[PDB]
Amino acid sequence: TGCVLNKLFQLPTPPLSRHQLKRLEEHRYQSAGRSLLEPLMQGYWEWLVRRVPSWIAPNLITIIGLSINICTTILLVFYCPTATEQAPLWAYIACACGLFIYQSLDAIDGKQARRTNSSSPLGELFDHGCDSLSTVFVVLGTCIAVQLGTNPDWMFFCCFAGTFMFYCAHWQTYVSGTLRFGIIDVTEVQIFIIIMHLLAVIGGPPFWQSMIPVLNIQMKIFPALCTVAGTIFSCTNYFRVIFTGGVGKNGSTIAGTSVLSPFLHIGSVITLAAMIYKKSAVQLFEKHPCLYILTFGFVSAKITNKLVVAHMTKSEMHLHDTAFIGPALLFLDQYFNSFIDEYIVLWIALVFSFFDLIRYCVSVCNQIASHLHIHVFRIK
Amino acid sequence: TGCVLNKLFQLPTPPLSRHQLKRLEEHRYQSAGRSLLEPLMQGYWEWLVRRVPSWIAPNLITIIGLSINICTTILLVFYCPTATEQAPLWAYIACACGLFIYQSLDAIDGKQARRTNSSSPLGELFDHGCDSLSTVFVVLGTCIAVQLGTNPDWMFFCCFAGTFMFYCAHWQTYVSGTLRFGIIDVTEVQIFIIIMHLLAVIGGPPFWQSMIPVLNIQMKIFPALCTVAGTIFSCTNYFRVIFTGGVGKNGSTIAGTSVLSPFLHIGSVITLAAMIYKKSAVQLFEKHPCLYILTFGFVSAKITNKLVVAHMTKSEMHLHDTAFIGPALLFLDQYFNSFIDEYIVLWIALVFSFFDLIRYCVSVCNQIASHLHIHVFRIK
Ligand SMILES: CCCCCCCC/C=C/CCCCCCCC(=O)O[C@@H](COC(=O)CCCCCCCCCCCCCCC)COP(=O)([O-])OCC[N+](C)(C)C
Ligand SMILES: CCCCCCCC/C=C/CCCCCCCC(=O)O[C@@H](COC(=O)CCCCCCCCCCCCCCC)COP(=O)([O-])OCC[N+](C)(C)C
Ligand SMILES: [Mg+2]
Ligand SMILES: [Mg+2]
Ligand SMILES: [Mg+2]
Ligand SMILES: [Mg+2]
Repeated sequence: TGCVLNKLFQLPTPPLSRHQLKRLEEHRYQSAGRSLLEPLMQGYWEWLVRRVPSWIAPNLITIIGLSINICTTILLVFYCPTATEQAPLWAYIACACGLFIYQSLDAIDGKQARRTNSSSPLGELFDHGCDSLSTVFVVLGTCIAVQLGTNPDWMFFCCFAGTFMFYCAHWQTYVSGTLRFGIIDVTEVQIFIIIMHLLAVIGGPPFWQSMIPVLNIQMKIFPALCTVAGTIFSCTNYFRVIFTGGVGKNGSTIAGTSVLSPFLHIGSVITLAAMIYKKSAVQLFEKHPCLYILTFGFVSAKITNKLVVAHMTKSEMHLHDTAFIGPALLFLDQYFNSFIDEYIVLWIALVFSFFDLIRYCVSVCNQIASHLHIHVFRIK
Repeated sequence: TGCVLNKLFQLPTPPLSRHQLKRLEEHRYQSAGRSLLEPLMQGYWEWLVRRVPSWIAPNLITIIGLSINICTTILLVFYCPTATEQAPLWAYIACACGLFIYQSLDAIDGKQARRTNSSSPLGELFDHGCDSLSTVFVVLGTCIAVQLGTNPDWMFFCCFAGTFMFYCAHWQTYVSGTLRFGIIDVTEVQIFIIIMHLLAVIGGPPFWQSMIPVLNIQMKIFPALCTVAGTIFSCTNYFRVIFTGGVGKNGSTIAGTSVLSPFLHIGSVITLAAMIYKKSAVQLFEKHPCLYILTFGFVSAKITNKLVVAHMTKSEMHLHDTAFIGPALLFLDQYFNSFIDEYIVLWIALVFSFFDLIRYCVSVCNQIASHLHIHVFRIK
């Protein structure tokens, strides 16, 4: 049983060459910046990390957070598959508490890693790889909490904008070699989403459906407008650095590739999602938005994880990836006038994309661990 | 002017690494077999090659043949763009004479190369690369000569079957390391096509439209049926060797890749052509068959040329290639309910695919020539 499962979760050929592997050992973490709310939260996270026993490995801490976040959001998706129903109030509380636990466990893992001298490139790759999956669930859970499914175009834009900003942060890191935090960053966004779930508990759908008298727009559209405002601010900071901050030869990226090369990958993901949405004869996204977001979210998360790998290995990005097979199944089916029900194809695309993501992640983590002679979830 | 044109016909990165280049020098031509009509034709070709002066380089001989073949077929396409009209009789004669000149010039180039001690890997790569382009024009010219445009499904099958058999011959060479000639091969097929053009001169459309009394099928369908019969025979010889003749480790190909890997490339070409045909709302192939065959013919010829390169460099085949961009343009347009007229897109796809083919061929030939310090069309 263990032999068949192990063969299932690794690709037949190793994804990284030995030369990238050697170059990965030379990586040194560099960040430059400070968010607005981080210094107040620093005292809590410094207190919290001291209470954690020294035998818990970093990669085990992050995955506990993600599992809590996944389970609470999947339960919420189970209650509200079209994002139009009202869930029991405790489900939003569970997501609110789950995200708070996630944020607290995430922010202490690198501090714990330093305290126990277990900082390693596996931990850094695993963290950003875990953050990439969690972000998909955060934007989906938020959209359910605000019932954004009644306005699919706003739901489509906001969910894919959030994944694109998170991708752009790693794109900025791929260009400049340094993770740069803005004035409004992950800390403020996550805290705002936690507070938003409690107003959804207190006021429900009637509160969210009320009209803002001065603008004659529904208040429910305001977080989506906040997402627009956030997108301009976040893109402006990243793109200034994208055009001026290339550390490679002749101002290229650190890998020596064109500064526009990551755009093609995330652009293809967003474009495929937009074509399949606007061409669907059965209005697949409007009837099944959570299932749709999860399908393309796993595709987007993997493409982000390849960018993290491309950063960590100082390698080019190949546009051709198996992650696009799932969207292509949806794409080919809709091309033949939906000969199979797109809902069935979407489930097929979901299951494939999930397993393909898991197969990649397990194979990369095991390969790095075998090279460094460390265990992923246990400190020696 | 020369600098801008030179930048246009080469890719920014060299298509072959130095290690493939070194391995290319170790290649030694091996063939095993004899066609039925070749020994009678051998005396003519041995006589003909002795009349050629020793200063004409091999690669210059092949390209003169191809240019004659291209010009006569393109003129025929110009007179009969839907393959339903009747051309002047001299145009079929010109194609008949042009193909006869082609065959005679092709068959003597390697004999001339041996006589002048100018045999080189550039010549072998250029030859099969030239044969791959010529075959597309031969099947198209044949279909015009027999007016197969009145039965598009037969026209589609026969043209793509011929390209697939030619691909399969190189696939067989990629598997077994040796070019193997059948009892019915290129010599018999080309001579049969030459004779067929003269009956089209003598009898015209009324002859070709006459019914075969015993079968109650039109006689015009018989060459297409001959193409079916030829396909079974040719595939049977190639596929027996494909399953038993792998010289690589554990019976794999000589490059160590799966024996099914070339199938995906030619399969994708044939499948894309079939999807675009059956989905076209304007019946693009039925109104414009020659333009359609030329578009996908250049795509197919390039994919064949990559297989020759993959053979000559002992390398794997990458499925991702720029050759598919042109078909994808047709494919994306038809997906959006033909927002642009597919005929305009087909011209765009033709021009792109032609230039992309020419760019690849010029870049590969110049790269090999620079490494071997030889000139492509001149003997020192
Ligand atoms: C709700 C209000 C709307 C807009 C408000 C303004 C938003 C625009 C502003 C933001 C600009 C900054 C870019 C965004 C974050 C990327 C930063 C990054 O590198 O990732 C981080 C991970 O990320 C996570 O922790 C997971 C993401 C959680 C929420 C999802 C973010 C998408 C935005 C959702 C919004 C739309 C959803 C709403 C639905 C309609 C880096 O992780 P780390 O640094 O290794 O972690 C430990 C270190 N730490 C302590 C420093 C963290
Ligand atoms: C018309 C009757 C229908 C069917 C009849 C039976 C067909 C089935 C049987 C054939 C089985 C054999 C496979 C086919 C040939 C591949 C061999 C190869 O390696 O390529 C050769 C090149 O090829 C050329 O010279 C160009 C091709 C010319 C005609 C196109 C062939 C496609 C079939 C069109 C038919 C459909 C079109 C009709 C439209 C309806 C190798 O070149 P070479 O060896 O380096 O050249 C010099 C050496 N030489 C002297 C040895 C040559
Ligand atoms: Mg963290
Ligand atoms: Mg993190
Ligand atoms: Mg020849
Ligand atoms: Mg030849």
